[PDB]
Amino acid sequence: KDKLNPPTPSIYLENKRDAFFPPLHQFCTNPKNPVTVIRGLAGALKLDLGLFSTKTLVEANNEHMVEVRTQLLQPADENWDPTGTKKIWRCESNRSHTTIAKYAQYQASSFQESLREENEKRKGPFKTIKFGTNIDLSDNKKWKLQLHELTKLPAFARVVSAGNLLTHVGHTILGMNTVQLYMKVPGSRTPGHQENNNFCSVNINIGPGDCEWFVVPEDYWGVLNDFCEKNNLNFLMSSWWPNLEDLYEANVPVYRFIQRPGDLVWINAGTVHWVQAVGWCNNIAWNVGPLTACQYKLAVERYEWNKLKSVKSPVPMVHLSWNMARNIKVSDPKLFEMIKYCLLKILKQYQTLREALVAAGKEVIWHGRTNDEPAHYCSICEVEVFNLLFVTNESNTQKTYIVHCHDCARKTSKSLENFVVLEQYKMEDLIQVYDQFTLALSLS
Ligand SMILES: O=C(O)/C=C/C(=O)O
Ligand SMILES: [Mn+2]
Ligand SMILES: [Zn+2]
Repeated sequence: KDKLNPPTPSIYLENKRDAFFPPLHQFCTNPKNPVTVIRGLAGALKLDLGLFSTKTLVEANNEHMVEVRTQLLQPADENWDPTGTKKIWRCESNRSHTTIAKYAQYQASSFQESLREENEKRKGPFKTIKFGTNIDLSDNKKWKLQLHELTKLPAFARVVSAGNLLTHVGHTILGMNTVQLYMKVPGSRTPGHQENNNFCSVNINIGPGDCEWFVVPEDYWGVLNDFCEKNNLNFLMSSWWPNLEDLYEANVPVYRFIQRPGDLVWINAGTVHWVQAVGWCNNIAWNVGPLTACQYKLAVERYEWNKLKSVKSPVPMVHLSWNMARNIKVSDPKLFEMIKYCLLKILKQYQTLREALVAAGKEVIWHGRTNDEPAHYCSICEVEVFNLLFVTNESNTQKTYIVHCHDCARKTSKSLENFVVLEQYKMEDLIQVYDQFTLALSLS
């Protein structure tokens, strides 16, 4: 089917007006567009991509950490087993560390070397390549000029903005409300994945080479999950590179396109994607959470799905929901009904637990909270723990406050005799927030 090769939702910007045009924003966050390619963005805005060139990065922080993925240089859009016998989903992607300076040396000498091969004139076996990924650009002191340049983007695509859910989390979520950098050679692959908790993502290619993108709409993610399971792979945790022939056979539509230097790629919520470098280039990326019913729903879904799969959620959706209710006027009836629903559920579960504890003679200790204090996760199972924290007698005394969830505390200490129950919010206070959370009127 031609419908299994859909056209790419694309927008070409000429100038700043195009970039700040409100219908651009609405196009990207529209659930019907799994991905939007904003062509000419950097030129439209006069973004200095040079601030992110390898030469500049080395000059700025040459000993900065780089996660190295060592991969096979695979042909086109395929992934073969090392023997070259058949196409498989699993990717070879071994991990190590290096520095910007050392990777830069490899990036440059890789290019020089292929120039020489091209002048040598005239199934694998496949060559090995290294991909510099997930470089952490959160530190404003080390990256002042780089991060400042990205404030020139229209508000909806910025790392920080009043309409960004990840800004309302109220604390750093590394790589999500901070910028990540990628340094590449041809064939460098970001394997198949959805974003953390299905949040939208922004990716800008720095150049000078191209990247090639593969995108599958969110509502087909279960088909891919089955493929992973049938091929002995964890959809969330394993490295996999889809066989396009498998997908076509399974009637899954695949968006395919080229991202050129200065092109911004908008990945909508839950959109499945994988990427390979075509030439030598850098990319930068981060997440954004638009205030839409769709984004909140998909984020909640992945949050719950992550519990079943024993995988940590980088976004604390309980902490976030209360912050939204405290601080955001919500005018979309659907989104409002979703948040209200979640808060009511949280509240009921918390009240239920609290009265189990009180009825069993367990003391609830008032503990309160520092402001801008992150959400807490269970030190054992890594589930988010909200409000009632379970801390051992010893950690309490030592004031190290090492957090456990209720189930993990119980599993260790049958009657919780080894724990204290710390409470970060009065119930009256949470009831108030919930009762004052009502639908704001907007005519938009
Ligand atoms: O490899 C990259 O540049 C990006 C991957 C992603 O944004 O998902
Ligand atoms: Mn991604
Ligand atoms: Zn736990």
